Amino acid sequence: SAFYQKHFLKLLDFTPAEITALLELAAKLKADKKNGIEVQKLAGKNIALIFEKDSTRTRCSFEVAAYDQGARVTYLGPSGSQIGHKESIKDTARVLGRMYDGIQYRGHGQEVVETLAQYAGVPVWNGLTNEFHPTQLLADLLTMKEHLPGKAFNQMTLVYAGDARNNMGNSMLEAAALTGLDLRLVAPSACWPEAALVETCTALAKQQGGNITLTEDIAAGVKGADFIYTDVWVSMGEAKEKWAERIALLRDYQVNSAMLALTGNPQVKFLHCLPAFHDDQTTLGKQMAADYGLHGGMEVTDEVFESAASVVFDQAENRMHTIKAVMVATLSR
Amino acid sequence: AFYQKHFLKLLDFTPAEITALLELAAKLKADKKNGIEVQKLAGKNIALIFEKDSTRTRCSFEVAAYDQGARVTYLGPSGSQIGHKESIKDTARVLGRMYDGIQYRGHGQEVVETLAQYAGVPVWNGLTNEFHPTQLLADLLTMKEHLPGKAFNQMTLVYAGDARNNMGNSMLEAAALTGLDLRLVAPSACWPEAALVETCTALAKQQGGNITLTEDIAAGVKGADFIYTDVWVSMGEAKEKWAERIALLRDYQVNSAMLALTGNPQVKFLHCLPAFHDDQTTLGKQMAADYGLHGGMEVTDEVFESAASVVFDQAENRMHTIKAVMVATLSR
Amino acid sequence: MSAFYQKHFLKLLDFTPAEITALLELAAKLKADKKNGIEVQKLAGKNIALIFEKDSTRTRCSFEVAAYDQGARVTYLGPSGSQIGHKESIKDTARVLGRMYDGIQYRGHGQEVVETLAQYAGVPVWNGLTNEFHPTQLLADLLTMKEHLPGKAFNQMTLVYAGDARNNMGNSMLEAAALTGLDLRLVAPSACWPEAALVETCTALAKQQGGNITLTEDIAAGVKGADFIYTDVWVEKWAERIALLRDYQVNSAMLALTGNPQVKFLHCLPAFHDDQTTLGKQMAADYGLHGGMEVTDEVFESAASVVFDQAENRMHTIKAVMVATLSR
Ligand SMILES: [Br-]
Repeated sequence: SAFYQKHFLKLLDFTPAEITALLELAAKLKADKKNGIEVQKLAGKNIALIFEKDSTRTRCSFEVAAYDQGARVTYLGPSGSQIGHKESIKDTARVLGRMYDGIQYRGHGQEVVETLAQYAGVPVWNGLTNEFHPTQLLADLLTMKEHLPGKAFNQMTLVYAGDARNNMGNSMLEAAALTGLDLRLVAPSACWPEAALVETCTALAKQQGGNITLTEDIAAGVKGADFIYTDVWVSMGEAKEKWAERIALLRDYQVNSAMLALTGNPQVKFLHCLPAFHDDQTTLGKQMAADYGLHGGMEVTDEVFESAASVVFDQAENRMHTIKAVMVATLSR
Repeated sequence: AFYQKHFLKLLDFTPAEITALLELAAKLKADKKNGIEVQKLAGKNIALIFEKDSTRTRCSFEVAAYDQGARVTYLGPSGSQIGHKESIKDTARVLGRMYDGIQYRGHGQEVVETLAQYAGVPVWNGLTNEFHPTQLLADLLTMKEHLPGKAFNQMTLVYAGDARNNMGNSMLEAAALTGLDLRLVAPSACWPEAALVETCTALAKQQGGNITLTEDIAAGVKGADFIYTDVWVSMGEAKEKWAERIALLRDYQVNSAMLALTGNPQVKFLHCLPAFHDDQTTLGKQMAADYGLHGGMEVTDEVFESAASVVFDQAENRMHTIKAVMVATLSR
Repeated sequence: MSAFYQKHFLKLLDFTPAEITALLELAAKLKADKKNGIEVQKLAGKNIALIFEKDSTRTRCSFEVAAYDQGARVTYLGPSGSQIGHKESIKDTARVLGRMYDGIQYRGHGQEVVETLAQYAGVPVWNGLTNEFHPTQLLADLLTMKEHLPGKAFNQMTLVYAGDARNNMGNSMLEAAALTGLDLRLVAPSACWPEAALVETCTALAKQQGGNITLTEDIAAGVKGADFIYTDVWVEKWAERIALLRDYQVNSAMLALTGNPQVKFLHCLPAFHDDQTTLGKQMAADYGLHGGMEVTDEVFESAASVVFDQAENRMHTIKAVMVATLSR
């Protein structure tokens, strides 16, 4: 169980038994705080948080985890020039490494984070890159374990519905490759991940006791699901015209009550990394209902999001406990 | 009995509770001045939501937190305001799972009301369009310190300028709870909503006070123990809107002649800040050249710098009263 | 040492040589204490405001980490909206912050700003960089020079700054020689020399301490016998400054001309040495600056380069300033 002074760049750098140990430490740390017996292992330690792109949830998780454990943080938010434009990453890592005990990087390509790791001389943790999002996956795996206790991940069935090509989709293939989940990607074929990545993650997951299924057939795809998972269909970085065709393509794949009933599982739980477009009284939600008929929600309805099946807020809380585990395990012995 | 309650506006409390809160601010001010502050918020994490910037409010919350042993996460203005893309409810519930208390500053009172309904932890209004309670906490403690022998219902407070805003609304609230003799000295298009005026005037009268709205400066300021003002213009509004507000309000500039009109040599000057009193700042120079505003705008440099002016006691007191709010609501 | 309590740190010339030496010995103490896990926090209960009117990741991290190690808390007030003095007066800013904070760092625009904050704050104000002076960097550099050239007093050392010196870095070089007796050479084009009255003031003070200050376009004469070589980034308009300054690049040839194979290289950072960066590929492609700009990557990564010790020592010296001016 030695993560000490290791990096945390992507969940694939670890074995199933290590991810399990990291999750058990997070559950202990979580329980420790709930019971007011939290032992700080990071008193004296200073952490730098590089954010080349904004994410509040990920910042607050790193900040609160550090504070609970007694560390102090410097938040280095977006400043324009990405590292490697004007100044080499080599140079950034060696200056921060002299000064900080640990470095979170959230931003662009995995090549960036991997270079920062090689030169910092201190643990580097990936809060998100274009390619991998291991803190979010950790948090999802901990939530899944808490609500379906006593079952290995290869005793579980996960549905991810909607657009499986985006960065959260690839994380699902990563999750099943390492844990052996029974994974079902319920999406229109235009939004399927690259077939090569699919062939290769299925083999890894098959060898781990699970499978990966890609299908446009919702009623078949979701049978037996323990958890349904979705994310937003569109991006504020594209125009109105792009939204129209994404919504027409994907609206049939909305997680709604009828989808959940198609599972045949009365204890199915619902997951969403957030932010979620479920409330049609927001400014954007009122436009989407008026323009596209999306009353009651988009990728997930308000009824499901607010139902007892929804654990999205346990899931968000767990960002913090899992990130705390990463930092305690890589910075203290 | 502020434990786990919110701080959204002054009239969510009784006079005796506000009095209890002011005496706590005084104790925590004295404890820090004497070097014997007791950290009550150690282990607490606080989130500061700033949809609009205000360094005075940010620093007051940061230093009070830090003095009490807490840690803070400052969420500055960032893209789309809460409730545009993501539900207020969702922001509330995610923050509440991670933080022990939340400060909000930005837009409508309904935003901070929703945050408080769904966060599960105390939520403190650091300023909305409609109310600004922590500022008025500081002003009341400042007033008590500078007239320590008088009760609030023995004091006369003039607020001059434009009162159709969160400051005018909060003056009314404060008068309702303390019995102040409150004069809003302003043009008639600049008075707060009649309904709120009516409600607070009846309450002020029961606490031994009054609320008078008038365009008549000389009668308005007669007897003032304190004169209070704020800037006439918000940055980012059109040039025509600056020129119409200046034309309408410049007669209500707090200047030496207005202080003299009180007949009170002891009269003191308050201003929530920032203030436009210095015609040598870059903006001061543009307003002096364009509108003739030499000597300052809503208040003159002479008044601002004079012994009458207690604006920086008032700024410090932002921190101490905000500390009492957090201490009172986060610990028992 | 309590002679420092409640003082400002606006520029080196506000101090005596003995006082500068006191701040360095404290910096070395605090650095050795950290290395050994025996740092004693002097700043518990203290809150510090960092006014950054211009971005500087190195200066900010140094101040934050120094604060945190000593048990203080910080409020980073970075760039947002209008600068101090545009809408609100410097004085007003100083008097509000001074009521809530135990000290104020300022970084950004002119020296009159930091000086007005210090006049009115009522608490210690530290200059983290103005257009005219950059004293915390020079402290870090002085400590770095003493560490890598141990058995020598400052007035027995020869330091060269190469590049553009008509700015806060040349000005502060002048200050450091005036306070320590360095044998200081500024090796730069004639259009890149600092103001003459500062040169004159500092040249005498330096002579009273056993050193000299020399300004020359002549590189071989300028860098002869140097113990250290220092430079900084030179920067259309870009093109005016490159052609003017590229012959003053610090490369293997320039260090050879010192005749001192123990010469060390200093750079305040950030540095343009890597020609594989987005900017570095554009500068090689468009101006023929292969292998770097004001310092070649060969010098930058050589055993002669001590830039990352210099950078760490930003923190230790900023720590010493804040400990000496805040704790009685
Ligand atoms: Br902190």
